[PDB]
Amino acid sequence: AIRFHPTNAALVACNAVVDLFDAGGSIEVYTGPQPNDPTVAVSTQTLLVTFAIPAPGYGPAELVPGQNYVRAPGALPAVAVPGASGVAAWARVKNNAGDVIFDGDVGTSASSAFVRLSTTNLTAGVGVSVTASEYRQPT
Amino acid sequence: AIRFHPTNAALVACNAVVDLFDAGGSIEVYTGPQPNDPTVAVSTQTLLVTFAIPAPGYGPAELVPGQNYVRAPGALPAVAVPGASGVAAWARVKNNAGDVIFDGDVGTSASSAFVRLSTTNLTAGVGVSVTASEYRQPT
Amino acid sequence: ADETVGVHAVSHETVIPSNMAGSIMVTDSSTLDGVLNVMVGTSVVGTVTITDGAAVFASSEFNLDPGQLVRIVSTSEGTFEYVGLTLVGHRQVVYVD
Amino acid sequence: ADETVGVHAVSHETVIPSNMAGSIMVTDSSTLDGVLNVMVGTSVVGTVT
Repeated sequence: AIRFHPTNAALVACNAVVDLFDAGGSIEVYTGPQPNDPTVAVSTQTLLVTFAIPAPGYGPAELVPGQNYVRAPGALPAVAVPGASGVAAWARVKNNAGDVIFDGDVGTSASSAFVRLSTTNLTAGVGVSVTASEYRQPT
Repeated sequence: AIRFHPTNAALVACNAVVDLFDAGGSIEVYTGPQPNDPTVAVSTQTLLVTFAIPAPGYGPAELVPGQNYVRAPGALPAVAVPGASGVAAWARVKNNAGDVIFDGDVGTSASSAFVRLSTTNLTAGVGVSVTASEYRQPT
Repeated sequence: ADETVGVHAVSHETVIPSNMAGSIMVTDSSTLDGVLNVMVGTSVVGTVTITDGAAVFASSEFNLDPGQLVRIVSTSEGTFEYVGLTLVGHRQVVYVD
Repeated sequence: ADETVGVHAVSHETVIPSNMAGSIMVTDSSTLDGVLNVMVGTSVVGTVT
C-alpha cells in the first residue's frame, strides 16, 4: 500500500532515527526469555557480555542500488570480554544517553538476526569481535 | 524481529516524516496500471481527481494503546468532484513543494489500501467526502 | 585475503566472451566490498570488483583448452553468509558417439 | 541447526518440476532424520524431509 520514495522519504526516515547514535552508546546482551517489549523491565535475564557503540555509530544513510530499501552503515565495536558463560537468547542496545532504542533477536549467521553470532553460545572471558551490522529502511 | 521503544523511538520517526506536510500537500488518483514505483513517472494513466492537504497536513503524533504501531492524526482535505469518469486503481501523493513523497494503491471499504472507497467506480461531476485518514507505523 | 576459494579443470575446449558478459554473481552482504582475481595458471585473465553488492566484470575474450585449470584468487577478507559466483562459457555440441 | 549448506546463482531462466521430481538424495547415515527447506530470495520455496 506504500512505496516510500527513497530520496524524499526513506533516506529522511533512515537518518532521523539512526542519527541518535552519533554520540555512540553501548550494546547489552542478556539471557532469555526475551522481554516482550522494551517497556518490560529486566527481571530474570542474565547478562553475558557488553559492548561500546562507537560515536558516531550510524549515518549518513545511503541508497542501495537494485534493492527495495535504503541503508545506513554501522560502526564496528571493539572486542569486549564476555562475562559468565551463557547461551544468549536476546540483547538490548543503548545510546550514549543510556536510553533503550529497540529490541533485537539472536540467531546464527544463517538467521536474519542482526546479532550475527558465529556460534550458538559464548563462553566466559573469550573476547568476540562483532562481524558487522547496519540498518536499512524498508521500502 | 526488531521491536522499537514506543516513546524514545517510534514517535520520533512518525513525526520525522509526517511533519513534512505541515506546509500542506496534495494527492492524485489515477486508473491502472500502477507504475512500478514513485520514481517512475506517469505515462498514459488518466487523472480523475486531485486533493490538497490543508496545512498542517499532520502533527502531532501520539501513541495507540493496544497496538504494535503508532499513528498521527492528519488534516481533512475538502471534497473534490472528479472531472473524468472511470475506475480508480492507483494514487500518487504530491506536496505543495511539488516533490513526490510516496505512492499507494486504492481499495474498497473492506480493503487495506492507501485509498478506501465504497465504490471503485467513479463518474465525472460526483465528488465524495474524505471523512478521515491517518498514518500508522508498526513498532 | 588471498584464498583460493574455488577452481575447475577444463575438459573440452571452450571460449569465454569479452568482459565475461553473461556471467553473474550474488551475495547477501549488501555492503561487502572487495575485488576478486581470476587467474589462469600464472597469467592474469580477469577480475571482478564489488561495491555493496555491485559486481562489475572486466576482461577480454580468451580461449580455454583441455589440460588447463582456471583458478580463482581473492584479494582481502570478506564477511557474509553466502557468496554466489557463476561464469558463462560457450562450448560446441560435438557428439561423443 | 539453521545452517546453510549450499547456494547457486541461476544463469538462464529455468523451470522447476513439481514435487522436485527427478531430484534425489543419498547418504551413508542410515539413522539420519531431518528436514530441509528451499529458500529463494526471502521466503521458502520447497522442503525435503
